[PDB]
Amino acid sequence: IRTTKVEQVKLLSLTGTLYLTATHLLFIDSHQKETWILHHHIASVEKLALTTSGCPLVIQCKNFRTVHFIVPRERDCHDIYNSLLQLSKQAKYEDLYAFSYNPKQNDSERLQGWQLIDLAEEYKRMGVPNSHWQLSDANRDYKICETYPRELYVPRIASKPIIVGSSKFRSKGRFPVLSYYHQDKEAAICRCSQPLSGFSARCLEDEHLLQAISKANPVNRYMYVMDTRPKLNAAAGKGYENEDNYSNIRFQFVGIENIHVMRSSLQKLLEVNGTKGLSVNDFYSGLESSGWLRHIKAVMDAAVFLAKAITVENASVLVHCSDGWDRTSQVCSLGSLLLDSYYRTIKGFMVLIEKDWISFGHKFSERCGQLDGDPKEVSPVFTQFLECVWHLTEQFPQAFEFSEAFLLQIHEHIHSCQFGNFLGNCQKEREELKLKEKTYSLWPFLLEDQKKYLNPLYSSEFTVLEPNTVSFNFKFWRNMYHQFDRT
Amino acid sequence: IRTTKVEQVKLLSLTGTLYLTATHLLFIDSHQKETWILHHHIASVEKLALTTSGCPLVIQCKNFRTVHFIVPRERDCHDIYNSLLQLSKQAKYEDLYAFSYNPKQNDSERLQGWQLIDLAEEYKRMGVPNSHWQLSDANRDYKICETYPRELYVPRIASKPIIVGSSKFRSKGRFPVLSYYHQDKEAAICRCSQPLSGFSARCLEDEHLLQAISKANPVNRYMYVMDTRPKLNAAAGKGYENEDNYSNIRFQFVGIENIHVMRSSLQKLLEVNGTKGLSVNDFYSGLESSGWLRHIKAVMDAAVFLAKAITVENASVLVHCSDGWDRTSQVCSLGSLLLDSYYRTIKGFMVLIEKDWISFGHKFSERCGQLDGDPKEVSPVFTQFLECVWHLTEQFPQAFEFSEAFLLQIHEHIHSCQFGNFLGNCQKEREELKLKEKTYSLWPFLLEDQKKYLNPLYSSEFTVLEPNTVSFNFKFWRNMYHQFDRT
Repeated sequence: IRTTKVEQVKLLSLTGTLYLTATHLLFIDSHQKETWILHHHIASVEKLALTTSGCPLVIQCKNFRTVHFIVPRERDCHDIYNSLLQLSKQAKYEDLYAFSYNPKQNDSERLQGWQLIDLAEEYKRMGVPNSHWQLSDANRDYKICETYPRELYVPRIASKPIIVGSSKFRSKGRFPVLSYYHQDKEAAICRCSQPLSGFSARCLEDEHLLQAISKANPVNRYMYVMDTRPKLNAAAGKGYENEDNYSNIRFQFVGIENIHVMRSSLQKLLEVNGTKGLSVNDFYSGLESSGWLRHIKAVMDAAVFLAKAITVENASVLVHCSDGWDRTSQVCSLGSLLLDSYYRTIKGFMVLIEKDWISFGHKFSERCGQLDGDPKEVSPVFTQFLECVWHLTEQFPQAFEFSEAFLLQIHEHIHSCQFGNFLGNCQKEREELKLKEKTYSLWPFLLEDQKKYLNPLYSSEFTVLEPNTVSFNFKFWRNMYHQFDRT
Repeated sequence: IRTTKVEQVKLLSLTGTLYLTATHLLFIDSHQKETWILHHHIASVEKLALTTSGCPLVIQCKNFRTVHFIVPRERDCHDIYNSLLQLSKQAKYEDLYAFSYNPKQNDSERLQGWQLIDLAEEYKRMGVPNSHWQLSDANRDYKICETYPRELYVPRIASKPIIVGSSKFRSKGRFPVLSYYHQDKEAAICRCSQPLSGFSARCLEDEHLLQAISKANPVNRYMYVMDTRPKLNAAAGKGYENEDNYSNIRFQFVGIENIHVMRSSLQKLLEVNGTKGLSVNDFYSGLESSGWLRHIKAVMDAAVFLAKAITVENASVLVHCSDGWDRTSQVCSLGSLLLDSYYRTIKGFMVLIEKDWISFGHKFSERCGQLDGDPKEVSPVFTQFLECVWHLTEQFPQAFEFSEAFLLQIHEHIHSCQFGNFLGNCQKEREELKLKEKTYSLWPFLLEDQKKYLNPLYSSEFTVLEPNTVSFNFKFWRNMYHQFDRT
């Protein structure tokens, strides 16, 4: 579309033609002076009442430049206005399914859907708080950490100033906090981010906090720390606690590559799976050339280690790696699933995700692409977790209440955004987006169709699962790969 | 637009209606199952040849999910394909004016336009390298720093391993480097980013590098460091060199607020300027309530300080603040302009911007909004600089070769992207975007219309300018504010 005799108003206002494409709105002056306005630069666009000299169209740009045009005919202006609105629309959460999806729930039924999972009852299920552990108001208003829940559990020995200090020495402020307590063995699973152990940076409160966790364990005074090496493969620190300054720690390599290597691996997987005109030999060659199986295999190994450190040689473990939200979330969860029967329940698996990913800020919006954020901040970290829980159902066909159907359906709604549960990257924004009042919860939806997901071969009711890994047993999940491309 | 009897292909493929809006492409199943595809989620969209059973339309999403549709009529499919292409277009540099603008230059004339400004001749103009300073291949392949030029100048005393170490202790790797040398006084202006002085983190190579700069000064062994306080107003460090570990340093507060306070200030300025139906009293009340004048006043003060430390008490200065690209760029430039006559030349002012902002990675694409990046990463930091150079022309109407016209025209093409000079955030991407082969240079364009920009009241040819500041002398730039809104 093209409009002639248009005026770009200026009190210091020449006439020209105004062109409109899908890329930009271009104004060519009577002389030749071209003014370009890329649609993705428009902040706002108004259209004031028609005057004796034309229809005014004001455009506000993202660099604070306001442009004023006079389009001769209202008809022409009206088409430019309506198409500038369509072409200047930016990525929003309110555009997602969850905000429009309404299954005739008279609001009261919706509020009860969010109150279904109460983590204050999950921690109380594990006997927390007790004399060893307590709750801290440290995040009551998201003060100490942003990507952490409002309610946090720390040792009853460790006090308020110890917490404030540690958070300042840990990446993103994700300080050592209780991820799971074992009532019977009195051992703990703690989660955090890497410490900023730059050159010879020392933080007393952090040293004292790790000391508090070991001292909270009345059976083993030796603690474990899970991370990546050689030379850390995940600026102000090599992210390792200095063993000379933390004289009560043991280190173990997880060997699990970063989110960029995960996304890359999956590309070659879906690139092999998605393609046809292949051979059985060539398909699996390319399938293993992706090293995707090697990735999930090394994920499980970290869970197998963490469970063995709690079960065999009773000792509290600290999982952090780097940012403590991707691989730390994977291990903390998979580990806790191997040692607790309740998390193998349908409702127990919902409370597990709700705690370890939803409340403890997993970046779903960033890793799953809920908006138009960074392509590099996108990886299948919760897909890898579910594939690990699948291998466990294939390993132990009686230990889990649910089957392959429950996992695939959880994997469906994360990629569908029908429910406001995995919307955002942390619990602070989830509350800011008013999801508990604007959307609907997935968990009570699956708590209706239980029958289909239910494993009939399941043993009604308390031991620790021992999954094996020898490269051979680990094999491809065809029903997973099918969800990305249905061919 | 709405298409009936559409098939969403699945080998595990039901029929339904396919709706298309400006926000999303929605598929409603025969049952009720809705599948949402937000246009800003589409990566690719192909349309293979028409079959006896319909026109196949494959959509690849940003979460690696591939969707396959069969639209009954090719006509209907063709309209959906063409509109999905228009609605899935993402922000690109190639969309900007500079890539399309072609003023009939037979390419040879374009290559000579980039070779116009040679910084290897600017540093050689200042007698660098000499026995005190030298060039380092440390960034020959952008190894040591990303937001820094390929060519860097460091003391001839300081060696290659000293540089590698310092870069690891400085934020973004922006280590102490020569920003300007004073041949006659033998004093230096050095630029860097804040050090990561976390808790008690010490870096020997950094301590030795600052020592090398003072030792390179044969007149004063005392050095200066310019930054922000109280408690730093700009995680792993309070960004201050520890004076007990750098026992040859003096600190001075710049008092210049961060980019968020700059952008906010300008909003209230343009909000007052842009509005009408006011009063003379109310306009300036709101104009000063923005505190924009207080901002440019405190910017100049830092330049006035830096020039006084070089001129009065001969001593090398280190400007860094935090990231050393916004306020550090402002001060390093404004300061060097006050003490050197050559930068007050029309060509000399071009080489000044080329060095201090273009080569030393100022974030033009981020602060000016060249794409659709973060709204919070947008501030008028180079606009504030030009407003300071204006107050200097108003202060000294004979000291500068150019006038108000040259500044406003430089301010025009930064917001016009007609020339590939301020495209990007650093010199590494400028080379990656192949700007020297795909676009055209601004500097030789202004080196044609010199006549209009030229100050006729200018003194043909070597002292240091003394600008005064007492709140009163500083007053509003109406011709600046007019460029944002021409009312």
